[PDB]
Amino acid sequence: IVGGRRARPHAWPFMVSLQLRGGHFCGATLIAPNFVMSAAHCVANVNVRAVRVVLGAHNLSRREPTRQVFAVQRIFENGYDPVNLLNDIVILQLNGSATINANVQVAQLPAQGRRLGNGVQCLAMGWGLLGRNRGIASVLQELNVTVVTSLCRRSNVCTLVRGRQAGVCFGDSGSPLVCNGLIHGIASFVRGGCASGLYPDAFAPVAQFVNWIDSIIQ
Ligand SMILES: *[C@@H]1O[C@H](CO[C@@H]2O[C@@H](C)[C@@H](O)[C@@H](O)[C@@H]2O)[C@@H](O[C@@H]2O[C@H](CO)[C@@H](O)[C@H](O)[C@H]2NC(C)=O)[C@H](O)[C@H]1NC(C)=O
Repeated sequence: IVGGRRARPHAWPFMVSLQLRGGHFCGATLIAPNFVMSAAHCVANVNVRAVRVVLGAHNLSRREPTRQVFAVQRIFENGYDPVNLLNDIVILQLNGSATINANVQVAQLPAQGRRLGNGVQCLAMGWGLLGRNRGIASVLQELNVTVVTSLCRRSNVCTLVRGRQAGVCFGDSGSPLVCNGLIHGIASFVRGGCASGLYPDAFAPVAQFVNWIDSIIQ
């Protein structure tokens, strides 16, 4: 997240950090006790058994007894196309079920086919780079964004921060876009580099996949 702010500790208890070699590299969302939802490009070419799924985190730079750490046991995709970044969504089956407490909870999702209009106020978040060569974020970041259709495909939900250069950046892939309490997006791609002020950020449109998601998780 470039141009955002620290989230309050555990303000988004569904927020998930995907990790390799002990380092964060993608976000995800908890959609059931034993399932997380991320971008398909995040796990396309990784050792799935080497990934660790970290729930309940806030400062990746510390030790937090609030964390619950899981492995991945099975992958579910839905026609992902890496050339054009279509259907950029995956479901991760965990090696167990999380404990729902203050700092770990299941997110709410929209109805199948729901499509957001221009100007809807949303919130992006993640542990990705802060921009300006400040490096990767330590504490979870959040950013106020607006839904836009200009320079966006109908196969995405895109967002933009009007008037300044801010947006998602490297490491935010897979993170949720929250609009009115529901998860409508999964971070998929930027254009013109991060925080360009020229192109909106593009999210996989969760609403288009809710029937498929249910069929995985009940
Ligand atoms: C679910 O997975 C977690 C993650 O640990 C990794 O994946 C496991 C399959 C196993 O290979 C671990 O050793 C891997 O590091 C498991 O958490 C680990 O559990 C062991 C034994 O209790 C413990 O010594 C490690 O410190 C734990 N690692 C972390 C990062 O917490 C967990 O036990 C698995 N649960 C089930 C039911 O399989």
